Amino acid sequence: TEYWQFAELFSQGNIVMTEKLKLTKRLVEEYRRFYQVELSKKPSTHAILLPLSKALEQILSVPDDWDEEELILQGSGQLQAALDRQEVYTRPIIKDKSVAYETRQLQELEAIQIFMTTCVRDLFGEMCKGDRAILQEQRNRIKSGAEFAYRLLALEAQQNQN
RNA sequence: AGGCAUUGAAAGCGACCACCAGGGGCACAACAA
Repeated sequence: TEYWQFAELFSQGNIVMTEKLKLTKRLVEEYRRFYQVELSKKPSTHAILLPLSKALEQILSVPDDWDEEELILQGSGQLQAALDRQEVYTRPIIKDKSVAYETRQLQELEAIQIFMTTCVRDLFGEMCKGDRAILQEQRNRIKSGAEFAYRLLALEAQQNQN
């Protein structure tokens, strides 16, 4: 929380930074609807960021000619393919067998889709101006900021659930 | 030894898998005259 209050402090007069800090929390607060590694098991950064690392690696690797509205479908496909390679306990929407499979699938596909839509629309399209150089220089600062955002959301959940 | 007759239908793949982890700075120099 200390290092978040510093980011929230340096951003106070600048909209483009305040927007990026709000977006970086929202971006993970969206993927935390469908993927949750438990911090108690002492996980890697690779784990905490699995959907963000596969959203960015797909946006950056695909040819620069292709549209945002196709990038979202191929990236949500890869996220769906990647989630099916993890162990089941990390997937909040599938893991509750209390609800029917065809609706667990519908909630997973829309939770992945809305996240992939935020990464391609708001991260790449809006904030990074649709430029792969500007996203490639930010890649690692986004990943660090998202790791702190994931820990802040997890701390906030484990407190406010009382 | 003769005439004859050197083939013929069909099939031309089928299933699944298209990755996995972990790293994402490390050291120092911020003025000199």
